[PDB]
Amino acid sequence: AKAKTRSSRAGLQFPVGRVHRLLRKGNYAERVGAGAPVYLAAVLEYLTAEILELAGNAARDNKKTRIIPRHLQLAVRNDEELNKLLGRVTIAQGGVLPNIQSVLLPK
Amino acid sequence: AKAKTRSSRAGLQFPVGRVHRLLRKGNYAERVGAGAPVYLAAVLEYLTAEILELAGNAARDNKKTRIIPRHLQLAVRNDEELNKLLGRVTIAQGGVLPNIQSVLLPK
Amino acid sequence: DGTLDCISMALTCTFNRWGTLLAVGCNDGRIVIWDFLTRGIAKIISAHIHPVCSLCWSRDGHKLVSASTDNIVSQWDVLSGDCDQRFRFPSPILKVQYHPRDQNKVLVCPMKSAPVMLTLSDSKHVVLPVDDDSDLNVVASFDRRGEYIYTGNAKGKILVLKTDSQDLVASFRVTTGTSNTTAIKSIEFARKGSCFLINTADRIIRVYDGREILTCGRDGEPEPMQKLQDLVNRTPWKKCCFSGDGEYIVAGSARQHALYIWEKSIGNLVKILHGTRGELLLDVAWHPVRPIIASISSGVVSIWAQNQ
Amino acid sequence: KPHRYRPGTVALREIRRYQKSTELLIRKLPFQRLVREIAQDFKTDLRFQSSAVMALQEASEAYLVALFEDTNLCAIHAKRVTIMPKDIQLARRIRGER
Amino acid sequence: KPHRYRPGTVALREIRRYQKSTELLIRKLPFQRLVREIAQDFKTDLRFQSSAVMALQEASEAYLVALFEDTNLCAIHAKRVTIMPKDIQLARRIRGER
Amino acid sequence: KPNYALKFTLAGHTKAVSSVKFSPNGEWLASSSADKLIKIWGAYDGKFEKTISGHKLGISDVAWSSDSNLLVSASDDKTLKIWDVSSGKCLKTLKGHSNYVFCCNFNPQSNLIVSGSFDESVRIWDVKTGKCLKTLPAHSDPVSAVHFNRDGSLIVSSSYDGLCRIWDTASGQCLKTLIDDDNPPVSFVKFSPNGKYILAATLDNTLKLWDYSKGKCLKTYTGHKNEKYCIFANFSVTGGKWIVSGSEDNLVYIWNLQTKEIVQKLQGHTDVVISTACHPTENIIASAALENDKTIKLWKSDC
Amino acid sequence: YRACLYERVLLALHDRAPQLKISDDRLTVVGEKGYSMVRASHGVRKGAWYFEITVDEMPPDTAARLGWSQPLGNLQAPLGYDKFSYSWRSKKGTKFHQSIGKHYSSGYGQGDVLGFYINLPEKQTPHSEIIFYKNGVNQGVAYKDIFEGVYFPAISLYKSCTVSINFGPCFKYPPKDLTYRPMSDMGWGAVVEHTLADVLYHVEEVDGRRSPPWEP
Amino acid sequence: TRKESYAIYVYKVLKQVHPDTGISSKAMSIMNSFVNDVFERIAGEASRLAHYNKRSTITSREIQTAVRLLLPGELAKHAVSEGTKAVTKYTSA
Amino acid sequence: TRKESYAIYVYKVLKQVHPDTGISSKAMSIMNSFVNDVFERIAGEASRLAHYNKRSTITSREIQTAVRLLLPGELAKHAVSEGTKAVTKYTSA
Amino acid sequence: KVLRDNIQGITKPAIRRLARRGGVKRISGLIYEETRGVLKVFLENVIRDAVTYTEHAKRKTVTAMDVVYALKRQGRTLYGFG
Amino acid sequence: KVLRDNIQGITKPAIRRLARRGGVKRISGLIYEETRGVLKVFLENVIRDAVTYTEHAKRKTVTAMDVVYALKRQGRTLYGFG
Amino acid sequence: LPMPMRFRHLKKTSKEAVGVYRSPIHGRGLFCKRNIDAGEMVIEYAGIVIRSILTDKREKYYDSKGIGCYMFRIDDSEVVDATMHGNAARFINHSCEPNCYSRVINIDGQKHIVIFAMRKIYRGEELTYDYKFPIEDKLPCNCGAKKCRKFLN
DNA sequence: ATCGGATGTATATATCTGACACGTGCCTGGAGACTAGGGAGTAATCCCCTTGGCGGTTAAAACGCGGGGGACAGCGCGTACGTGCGTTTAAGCGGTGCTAGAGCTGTCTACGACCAATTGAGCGGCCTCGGCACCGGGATTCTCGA
DNA sequence: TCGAGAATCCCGGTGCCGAGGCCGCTCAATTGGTCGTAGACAGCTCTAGCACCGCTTAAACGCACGTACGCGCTGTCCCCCGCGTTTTAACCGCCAAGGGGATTACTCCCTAGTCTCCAGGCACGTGTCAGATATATACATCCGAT
Repeated sequence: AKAKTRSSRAGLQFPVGRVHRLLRKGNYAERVGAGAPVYLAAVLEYLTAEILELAGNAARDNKKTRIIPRHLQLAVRNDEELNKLLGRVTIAQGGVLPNIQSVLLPK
Repeated sequence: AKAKTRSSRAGLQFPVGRVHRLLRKGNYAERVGAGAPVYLAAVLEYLTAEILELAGNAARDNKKTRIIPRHLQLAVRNDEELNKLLGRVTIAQGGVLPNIQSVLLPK
Repeated sequence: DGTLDCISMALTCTFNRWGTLLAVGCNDGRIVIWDFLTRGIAKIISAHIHPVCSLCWSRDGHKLVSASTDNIVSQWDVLSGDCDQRFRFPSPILKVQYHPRDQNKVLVCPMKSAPVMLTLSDSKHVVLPVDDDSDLNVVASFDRRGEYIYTGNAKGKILVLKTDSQDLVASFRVTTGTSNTTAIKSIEFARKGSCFLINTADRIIRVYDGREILTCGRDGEPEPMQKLQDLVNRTPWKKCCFSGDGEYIVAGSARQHALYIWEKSIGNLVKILHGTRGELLLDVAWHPVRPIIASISSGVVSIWAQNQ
Repeated sequence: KPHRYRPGTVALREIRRYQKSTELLIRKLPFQRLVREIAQDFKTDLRFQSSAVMALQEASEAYLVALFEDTNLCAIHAKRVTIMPKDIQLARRIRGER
Repeated sequence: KPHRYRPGTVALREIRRYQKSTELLIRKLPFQRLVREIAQDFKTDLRFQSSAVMALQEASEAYLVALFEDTNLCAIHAKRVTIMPKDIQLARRIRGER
Repeated sequence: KPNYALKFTLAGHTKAVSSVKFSPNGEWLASSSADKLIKIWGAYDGKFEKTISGHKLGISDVAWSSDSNLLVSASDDKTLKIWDVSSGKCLKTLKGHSNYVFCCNFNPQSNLIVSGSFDESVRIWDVKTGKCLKTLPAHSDPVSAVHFNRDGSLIVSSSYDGLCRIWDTASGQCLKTLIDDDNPPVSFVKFSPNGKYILAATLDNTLKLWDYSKGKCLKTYTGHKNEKYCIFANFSVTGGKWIVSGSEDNLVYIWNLQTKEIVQKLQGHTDVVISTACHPTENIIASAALENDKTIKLWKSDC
Repeated sequence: YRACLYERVLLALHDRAPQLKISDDRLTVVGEKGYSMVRASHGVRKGAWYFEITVDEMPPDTAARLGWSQPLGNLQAPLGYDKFSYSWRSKKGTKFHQSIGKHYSSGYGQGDVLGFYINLPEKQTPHSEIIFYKNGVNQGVAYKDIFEGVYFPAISLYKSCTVSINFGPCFKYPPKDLTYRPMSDMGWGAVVEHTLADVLYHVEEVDGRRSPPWEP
Repeated sequence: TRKESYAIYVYKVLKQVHPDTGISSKAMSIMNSFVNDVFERIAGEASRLAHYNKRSTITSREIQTAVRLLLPGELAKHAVSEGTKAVTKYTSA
Repeated sequence: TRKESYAIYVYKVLKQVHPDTGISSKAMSIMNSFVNDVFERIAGEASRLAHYNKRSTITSREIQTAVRLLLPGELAKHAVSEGTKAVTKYTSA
Repeated sequence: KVLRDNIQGITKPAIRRLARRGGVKRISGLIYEETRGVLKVFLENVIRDAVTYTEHAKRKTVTAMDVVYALKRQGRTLYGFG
Repeated sequence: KVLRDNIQGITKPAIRRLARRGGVKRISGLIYEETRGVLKVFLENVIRDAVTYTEHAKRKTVTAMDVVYALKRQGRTLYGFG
Repeated sequence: LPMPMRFRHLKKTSKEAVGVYRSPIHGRGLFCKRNIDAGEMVIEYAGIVIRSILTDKREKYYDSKGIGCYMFRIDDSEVVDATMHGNAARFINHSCEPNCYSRVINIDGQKHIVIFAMRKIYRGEELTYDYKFPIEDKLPCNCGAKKCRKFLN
């Protein structure tokens, strides 16, 4: 009996075994549903895809292959729903997305 | 088979057995420290004492036997430590403590 | 608060034992001994062609030790003005100091070399020890009675020797708070009691009681009686001195030509005196038995009294 | 001759009595209708507890008086006794509500 | 004749390059000494990770630029380009920091 | 008790003598009078040393220097005059008192002068430049006597208005004002040798020793007669502790210092014994009488 | 303003000697050496009025004196040493004035609650008099000859005397006269009068002054 | 359906502090909700810490530490004392 | 010490979306911390709602509901659809 | 029974009453509707999240404990409702 | 080794650098020390709470994960440190 | 500004704000050396604070000594007697048109009689206030004012 | 700055009551007693990060130094907002009545729990090399006086 | 306003180490039984919600109107920006000691889990007074004339 990872049968990239391990070790319920780690890991993969895509957009806009935290912070403050999700979150080497106020301009 | 509850064994009021069952059903840790319910319930006893005491202070300050939630709001807004404890907390029928800004007064 | 037009090129001054006369050095290298009561010059001595940067009275007041910028030290009788003795060294002299209880002896702090204690009777000299052997800048001073010698290096190390044997009777290094040393700018003592002060490169004056250093022993952690500074401007101190009694301390802000006055016990700032914003503050001294303070700035002396 | 109190004075006393009072200052039924209108947007024909909607209105009004409060404060920093929409907007901005 | 840019202009470019840059703007050692000074208040002779203190300073500076940001915004609502302490205080007030 | 006997009688002032003072070394006796003349005499033999003139009007007071080298002369010409006692040279002439100068005294360090005048203002003077450094509306009546404390920190002043006022020297601050329940015209005042007490004569045949720290009269001395003239009082210390003074009855009164009782009455003067001086070292007392006597008498006792 | 640090009209602390101690538990007054004098807050200028003194301690070497005194009364003197003070010595009832003692009086008791009646008109002041009572019982007239000038009730202490002044609404044996006024009444009368004095002096700020038909 | 609460206990401690002062049911349920909230606060915090310690057991030391984290200054101090008292009183059982 | 992370799966899904891109290890750690954050968020919310439902079993319905509670609009919609498709795929075998 | 426009059912007198409670003296008109919007936006979240709870609750009526856990999750917790 | 007064070790140039990063043109002096205070106050919490963690950690050195969980509990979470 | 703070400022600036010179009013008097604004503290009439009952005993005392009485009524209970101990305020002449006015202030429980400026007083001006002396039976006034009562009393 | 009048507000009173304190019978969670395992605690070991110091540099901080720029104070006006009084209006009481849906019990069953046997996906560790960071230099563009 | 000058952008070239790729080397993931049980679901209540409708009225909307703060503009001061210089200590690189952090291996104290019994808690009735409410009253305070 060959052993394949459950994420393969889920066709995903993040290790659902490690997921369910953290789940049981997380003291959330007496017994975790079978497909619940699968579902949440799928959500995780999707959102990671979104954020990494935004980051790659920013970096290539800046003509950069290696993506520095600044790109990610900029994308964060560029996605309104993601920002809402993460506005309460602080970002190392984030800096501030360029924001210029009106009355600040000269004449 | 002499009976004596752990609250009496601590000479306190909050139900050590009940809160122990509660934390057990709360799924936070596999095993528990038997004295942790005692300790926490004692802390609750203390803080409850202070807050109800300030509440009653406002109450008889208003000739009020039965304490009103407005007394509670005033109490929690007066004490710095308790206010800090419950800053982002809201209270039903709370209202706002008396506060008029300086420039609000006409000269 | 009162200046003197009759003297020019004021560079360094020194009160006599009773605060009756003031010997001020001039750029021409002359001693102008000016009197407080008659409010006039009492004597003019052709000391050096080189300006005088260090001046000290004798206990009897009949002798004054002077140091030229030509590395020329000379003793002069105040009545006659003759050069009683004259010596010269390498590493130009930073300071001279009569021994308070033996005017025959005088300590000398040179620029690059260790301070040496000479006698006038015999032209001998005793080189005082140096802890780190590489300070090249150590200020030194007798205590109030001349029983011990306090030497502070550019590396915050403080040695207390006995004046006769030069033996290390106490030691400790002052700190910049965190872990660092600071250049000991100067060591001053009180003419009354045992409290003394240290001016350091951190612009922070540290007041101690020498008995506490003596009981602290060698290589100890003696805390200061007081810590004094301009927390507002963070100003260096070109020259500081106690009061005559020893309960008031003054510092000269040459950065802005001002004078800060704190207490000893509490340490709170008594007051501030503001001089000419264009004057560069150079020298500071207190009347030993009066609330009178002499200041030398841009070659001009000013007097600051305090009335009832 | 008819008397009229100087401006604000009546409103000042209103402030005083409102900090004195503690009950709600919103009519129940309009608030409830608004809540149900909002509800049908996400799903239609949903029922509610009177306790639930009382909680909604109380918590709302609390947030609202807090907003009015700190916007008053900001307007103090704006050196005005009149309120400006920008005050509310920037308050939410500092409140992370933007 | 000597040239001097008009006020703010140089500071404006500084703003531009700082929004351009991302690294820290605080000298490491002073911040670290401050942290250890604060630490000895609660308990003396406690050690730290360089990573830990780097996190401290980064997170601080983040909170600090956020405070500067929304206080700038408030000062816009204050119709001034100069900052006033009351702006910061009331900002914390809206930030629930009072 | 003293046994002062007349040893030398001195005279020569053409007018009423106003003051006689022993030199601090006890070598000379300076006698001032209204004749615009001062007379230095030998303090042990009654030998007339010399006469120093130069003042334009009558002289109301003269005071020695501490080193026995200078003499300040306060004259009715509204002027002081500082003289070298050895050369008799008018080293300085102090102008600025608007009326008759009546008293004058050096500081304990001899470098400063206090002066009282009819102008009812006390002037404070330099010695080496002779410059008036301070001027105080001290009293509401012409000043009678001014004097320094032991060190020169305090200046006591008396005047005809009956006030005895202690003033700060460095500031002119009116430190104290001694009152004795009445307004007795105080014609003389001076500090105690220890600077702890003050002897003041009032023009009612009464002398009063006050404590300075207490501000109250400690002792009183009567039996003499003094109601119009500036009769001087001195502390006899070279022998027993006594209080010596003149009197309008031609007597030279000597009371015990502590018991306040008269310990001697030197008679032989024919006019009011106007001025008195006690020797600093010996038991010698110079008593000078007024114009109906014009004589100064040396008295020597054995204790 | 002349605001007085007093809940009721009491013995004014502004007019006591430095050797005069008070206990506000009974507002009693006591001393240590010799005699001294204290006075009340109020002062009579016209009409008839009445107060009391309650004695709480009278050892043999303890003799208080109680009466009235006009200003010019040196508060170190024993309340009757001058001609402006008229008191009673609390050893035997003896009227003391000009330091002169007169036995035209009754006898005093150690625990006497003594009533003090005094009537000044609106060179003796016409029809003015002083009457002394022992617990309301008439001890008799003390002084008919009363000089001009305002008077105030005063207490003199000898070595460690304990006595206290007391007003009318808490009295023990009060006269039922409708004209006499307690201590508190004249007290607030004088307080209001001095309030108006401040008013009028600050007015004298504005040009002009004007007062009604003089009689009152 | 039995619904547990602490109105009994809050009333007990009320009397223990104020036998005279009464209580309203509204404020009663307020107290109950509040204590539930703060108990969940301390529970989550202590569990988080122990997870950091990776210790599957939750003991009193965790409670002390986490309430110290929770309470503003002196409260905690006071608090911990009685807590200690409690366990002492219970360890002395 | 065996420490577990997800940066390998980060690189995987990156290549899945951007094959020609590199990352800063710093950014990888940031993203992994973000993963942990969202995971604890969703887990806590699910446990809390199950507690409200008194459920001791956290299943995919809880997952979807809690995501909807957390994610906004089309984010939530797409995430729900994706989790649904994935659990369908896994349940298909 | 399709509802609408109850937002303006919020009376300007009600708004100014709340403002006076907040200690406000002078107010402009432009606020109220703006205010209303915010109000809406604010509640815009909670009810949804609340019914989201009710979503998982599989129930047709909405309860207080829903908004309790919402305000909790919204960091604006409230007391007095279990 | 007792430390002190490193708060003023924060240079005004550093403060204005941070301000320019925040996009600020004109600044007053009164801010900086005030600023500093806030800074202190801010960190005043975290370190303590952090060492509180270290308190329960029973360790002498302080780690990043401490401040991580603090800022988390302080609702100011940060990434990039495990 | 606080009456204590204002009083500290007044006692700090009094020595350099005013002077005493020969006066055309009479003898010597107080002149302004630096422009004084209206209502601001000009000078304290500092002296010996005594009770009222002790006034006469002092006055007669001075009457026995021929020394003039320098006393100002603080109130019905206190008086600042500056006869023997005072300050420069003993040289403030009177004018029927005063640019100054006396007021009693309470600092830390003690009363101070401060002459404030009725108007903006400029440098060189002689300082005068209303003594408000009651009408006697006569001191002629030479204040120079056109409204001068010809008599203080 | 005051007084008079208007008005609004704190008080005492009376009674009504419905929450509310109080007591019950009955239930089950808590206590009490007993068993196991194994998380926790202790200890010896290793490592190794940290904390300490030392010397040279300069970019950075301190400090000074005009000086234009705006903070601010004041000053006119006017429009927008309190207010008190009108008006009309839904809000609230309340009470009715239906049931849809919570809300409860009773199954039974699929479903992880769990353990055991198996291992390859993944992770620490080791090369490696190329975007990337730095640098120098040239060309571009903003800005401040015409 | 067209140049001078200055800060910047970009280009080529240099050298590097982190990003990455691959390699041993597991333990944690998978697989497969097996079991007790969470809840899925059905099937009942009942009640709280939902709507109906009427009656009263406090409340809401709008008006008119004074008015007064918002706003807009001017001139001043001072003061913070910009640049120049001087001083310094952060940094950086290296070294070194040890002290704590992490590890592993035992060891066992304590807690989970079980079973028993009951007693405190809880739903449920039950009088009953704290206070809600209304009213007349006495006090406080604004607003305008003086």
